[PDB]
Amino acid sequence: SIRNPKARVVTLRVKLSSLNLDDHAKKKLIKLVGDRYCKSTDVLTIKTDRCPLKRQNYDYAVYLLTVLYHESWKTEEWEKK
Amino acid sequence: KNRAARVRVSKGDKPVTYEEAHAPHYIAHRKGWLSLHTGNLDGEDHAAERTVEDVFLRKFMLGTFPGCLADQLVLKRRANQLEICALVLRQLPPHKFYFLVGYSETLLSHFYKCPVHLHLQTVPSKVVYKYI
Amino acid sequence: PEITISDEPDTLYKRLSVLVKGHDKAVLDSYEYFAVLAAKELGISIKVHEPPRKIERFTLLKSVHIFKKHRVQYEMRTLYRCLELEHLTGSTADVYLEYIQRNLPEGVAMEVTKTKLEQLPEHIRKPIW
Amino acid sequence: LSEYAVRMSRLSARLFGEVARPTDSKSMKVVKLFSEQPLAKRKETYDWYPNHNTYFALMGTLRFLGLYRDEHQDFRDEQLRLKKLRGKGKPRKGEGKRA
Amino acid sequence: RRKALPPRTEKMAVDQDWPSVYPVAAPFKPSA
Amino acid sequence: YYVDWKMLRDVKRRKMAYEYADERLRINSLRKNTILPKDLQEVADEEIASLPRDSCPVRIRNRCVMTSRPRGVKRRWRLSRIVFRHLADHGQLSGVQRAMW
Amino acid sequence: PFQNGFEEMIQWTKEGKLWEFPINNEAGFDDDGSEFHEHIFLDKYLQDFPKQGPIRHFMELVTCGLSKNPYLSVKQKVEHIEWFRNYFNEKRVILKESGIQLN
RNA sequence: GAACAAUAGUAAGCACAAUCAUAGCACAUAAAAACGUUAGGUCAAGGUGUAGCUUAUGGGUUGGAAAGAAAUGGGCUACA
Ligand SMILES: [Mg+2]
Ligand SMILES: [Mg+2]
Ligand SMILES: [Mg+2]
Ligand SMILES: [Mg+2]
Ligand SMILES: [Mg+2]
Ligand SMILES: [Mg+2]
Ligand SMILES: [Mg+2]
Ligand SMILES: [Mg+2]
Ligand SMILES: [Mg+2]
Ligand SMILES: [Mg+2]
Ligand SMILES: [Mg+2]
Ligand SMILES: [Mg+2]
Ligand SMILES: [Mg+2]
Ligand SMILES: [Mg+2]
Repeated sequence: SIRNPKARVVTLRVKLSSLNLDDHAKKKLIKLVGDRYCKSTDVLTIKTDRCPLKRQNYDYAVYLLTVLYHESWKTEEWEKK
Repeated sequence: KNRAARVRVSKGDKPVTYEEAHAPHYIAHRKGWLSLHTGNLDGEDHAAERTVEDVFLRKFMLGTFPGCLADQLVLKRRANQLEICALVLRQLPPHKFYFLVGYSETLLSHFYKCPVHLHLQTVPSKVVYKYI
Repeated sequence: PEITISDEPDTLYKRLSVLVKGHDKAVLDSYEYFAVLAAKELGISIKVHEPPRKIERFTLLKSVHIFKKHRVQYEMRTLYRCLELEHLTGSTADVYLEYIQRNLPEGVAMEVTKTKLEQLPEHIRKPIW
Repeated sequence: LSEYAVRMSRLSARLFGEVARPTDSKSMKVVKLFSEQPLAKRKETYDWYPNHNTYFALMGTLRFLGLYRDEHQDFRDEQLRLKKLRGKGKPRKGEGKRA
Repeated sequence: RRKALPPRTEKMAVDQDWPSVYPVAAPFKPSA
Repeated sequence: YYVDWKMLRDVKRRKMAYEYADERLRINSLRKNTILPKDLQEVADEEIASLPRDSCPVRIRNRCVMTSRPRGVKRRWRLSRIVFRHLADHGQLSGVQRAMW
Repeated sequence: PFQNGFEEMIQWTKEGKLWEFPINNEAGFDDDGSEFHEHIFLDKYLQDFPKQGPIRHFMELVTCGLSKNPYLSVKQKVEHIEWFRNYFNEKRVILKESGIQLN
């Protein structure tokens, strides 16, 4: 068999300093993401496991990146609370 | 007194293969490993299968090639193909040898569903490491 | 031999990390030699190191029936070499690694990690929603 | 603990795709339960034994097709022959006891 | 009818290039 | 032939346990939940109690595959200590050496 | 006939007996041509269910479980859910009797 | 069947020793440790010689066992 389960896993390293973030957007994304953010090295990491195929995990990690950025810019009510 | 895989001292006349003359504590010191595969390394899977598999190929080669087997049979696994080396004594007329080469390779390949490669190295008489 | 060229902008690799697990230290030495000599000819700019050896021991009883004073212990050692290559193209990696893996000895395993370079995804670049 | 904290928590989890609404340590086992491969299904369990009938029967035929040679069953054989020869064999089923 | 043929090492050219002889992964035949 | 009768029995328990795996899983899910009503859980209780119990997971016993011995098996090789040692000491097991230190 | 060992390996590989190189362990397994949003996001199959009931608690749990599960195809994940629809729908009686009205 | 200012002993083999392992030495530990001895242990790891069983000493399903008057071996925790 050429099947190895361990292969699925995908990682994203992305430096926050390279990002187009607002002040508010950056801070909200930090609180949002939590541990996956390293506050010393500014390396946002995403590990993806959930899906049987590598390509899929790639797609989903990209999805997460996209989403986190889109959501970090959106201010809401409870934020003002 | 450890009886493990050992060959006792005779009246001193008993012929002994280099392998059968080197006792279990000697593995990896003088003696080598009779098989090779990935399965027992730290991060690895399916060791068991290659063990059952190996065992069955020991019995299989002992049975397909009667009385002509010289020393224990050397299995290697490389990237899904088996390389089975044998020291084989010369008894058979060569036709029969190639009959059994084709027979074995085909049969095994279709049994383990992976391509098998066979090698016979022929030897005039069992090599004698000690006594004699 | 047939080469084709497709217009698409082939993948970059910042770092290609290749780990070889093994039993015998010799085999991993000669294989290092082979890999470095392959890489030197393909202009690949590589480094190599030796990560700490693992030794897993465990214990069985020495007899069939009963002497539990008496045991045997067995070992398996797992030795490591890692080839760390820098600044590789997609095809470069595919070939070099193909040449590596094809020649992989029977006693050893190999664990590859690529770190791939991608600029930015499309929906994030500078739109905001 | 704050409400801002709570809403951020919800947001994060519903983003990453983990549990949505607050749930007991108990009930989480359901999540853990489908999130896994059930013990009986693991190839390391159901496929534990090699099919034995396969190896046994295959080498058996391969013996009579003349190819394989079983020294053990030959020893068995010869011995069984010499046991029937001296006058003790295996009784025809049903005959031995009542007689 | 017993067959003894001398090894290839006997016909081997002293300068003959090696990869000709041993192109791929091999068992180590002592004869060749 | 499997080597023992005990083996036949456990081969069959493996096949069973693979058969009903999802019935088990599904039913037990409700059963293990504090969110659902208790009423559901009692009936479901009777339901996993219903399905054949030779098909239950814990009724499975790892054995030595060659030798059938119920205890002494090392999980990785699915072998009894005696058989394992036997192999490892001809050197037929790869990468296993007698440990000194 | 085989002119060389390289010839040998070559024919094996065209044939499919040898492996492809360099190895990708997902070779030969296409996973139905599915994509990540056909695994992770399970809204599709929760459309028929009481939306405010504890049934949603439960099935959101099962959702999360099957969202995190690598060892299953889409067709099986689906089957689980449909088995729960069938199950809850088969007992209307017990739903009504527990102090909640369920659809 | 030896005496070394030597008096009938020579001898390859297997033991010990030597080397290996415990990541360099060294020592230490690990390992090793023949021939035999105890008819020592184990036909319940497995396999077998001799004997027995074959509508049963075989094969299945369902339950049921592992209670303490004590007596003692080894542990754990204490007695501050
Ligand atoms: Mg001892
Ligand atoms: Mg158990
Ligand atoms: Mg040393
Ligand atoms: Mg010492
Ligand atoms: Mg000792
Ligand atoms: Mg010594
Ligand atoms: Mg006695
Ligand atoms: Mg006694
Ligand atoms: Mg017996
Ligand atoms: Mg008998
Ligand atoms: Mg009975
Ligand atoms: Mg019972
Ligand atoms: Mg007392
Ligand atoms: Mg004490």
